[PDB]
Amino acid sequence: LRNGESDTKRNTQSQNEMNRTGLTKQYLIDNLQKLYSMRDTIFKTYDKECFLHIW
Amino acid sequence: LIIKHQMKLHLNELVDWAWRNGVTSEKFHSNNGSYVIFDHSAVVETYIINKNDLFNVTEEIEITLDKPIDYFLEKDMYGNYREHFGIAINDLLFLNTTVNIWLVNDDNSHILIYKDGKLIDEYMYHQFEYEANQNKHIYPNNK
Repeated sequence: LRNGESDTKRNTQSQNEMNRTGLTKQYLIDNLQKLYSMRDTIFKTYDKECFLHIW
Repeated sequence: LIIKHQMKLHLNELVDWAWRNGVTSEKFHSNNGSYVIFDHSAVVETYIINKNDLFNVTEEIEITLDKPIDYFLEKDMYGNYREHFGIAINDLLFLNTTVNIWLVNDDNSHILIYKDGKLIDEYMYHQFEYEANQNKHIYPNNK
């Protein structure tokens, strides 16, 4: 006559960490056309208000 | 070793228990004032015993390594807990690593009976104290 007994305890602890980055640049001609007058638009507001307008 | 346990039994359970553990003549009372009377192990009188009426009865169980136990729980040294039914304490195959044995009391209560290789009455439960004799020293007085 043979008897027995068993017992187990498995305990796992884990940690993860993921750092994903990216950078996508799209070149379109439509952006160059809109680029043209960004700087010039600054001084249209200066000229309209601050300066004289008759020769 | 005698273990006393108080339990609450309805009328049917009370009658079964009383006839199982012979009672000659005595009156059991309940919460709602209802009572039952046994006289020469016969139910002579009952007084308005509704359902869900709890009769409180004390019960004495003799505990001994040879005598079998209805339902007990054993804890080894490592930490494993097991439960056994209808087996005497000496009957356990592995008493070498059995550290504690409680008696499950049908109320889910637990009563310690076996502690570290001995019955609970034989164990002595040493307290703690630092070892030292009497001081027997004369001290100066501040008065």
